[PDB]
Amino acid sequence: KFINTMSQVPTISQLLPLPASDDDDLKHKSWDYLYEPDPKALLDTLLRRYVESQVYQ
Amino acid sequence: NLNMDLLYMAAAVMMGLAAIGAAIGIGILGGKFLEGAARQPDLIPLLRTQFFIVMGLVDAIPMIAVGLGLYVMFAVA
Amino acid sequence: NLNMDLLYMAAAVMMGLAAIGAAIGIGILGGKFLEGAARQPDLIPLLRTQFFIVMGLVDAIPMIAVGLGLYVMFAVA
Repeated sequence: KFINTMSQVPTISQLLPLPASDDDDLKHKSWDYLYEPDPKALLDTLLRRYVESQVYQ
Repeated sequence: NLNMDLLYMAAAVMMGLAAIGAAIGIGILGGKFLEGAARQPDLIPLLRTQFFIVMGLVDAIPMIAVGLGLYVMFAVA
Repeated sequence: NLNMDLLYMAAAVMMGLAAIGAAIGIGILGGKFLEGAARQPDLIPLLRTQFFIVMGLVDAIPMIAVGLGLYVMFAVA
């Protein structure tokens, strides 16, 4: 982890199973996406792409 | 006499079909009004407006048939 | 004579068609209502309200059909 321009610390972090979000999207109550084509096959791709960014990061 | 048999029979078949039309015709509409609201309910007052706008058109012919049925049953006896 | 027999027949036709209409209309509307709650439970307060508002219009005409069927069966027959 790059923390300061003279301080870097080795970290082991968990990617999957997905770590727990600090925030709550209960406030997203009031709307829902018009999932085209269908939500499950889409969540699969979303999760695969997400681990990739975090690794790349 | 024989007339007052069929004068009622007709009034039934006209007002029965006029029901099947008016009810189902609105239900098919109302469903699409709900599934839209059940996604983003913030538009409920908007969509409800459009709902009535179109529903008035649905009851164009059914209420005409109901009026003719009432005329046949009561005025024509 | 023959009058009461076909008066009952007419009321029967009227109420059978009215039942078809009311049943299928409220069925198609309730199907979408039961979908909306699942997508967004917690607004059930609200989808049920709108569902009743629509059900009243769905049943407006079948109620007249039943009213006049009874009017025939037990005032004219």
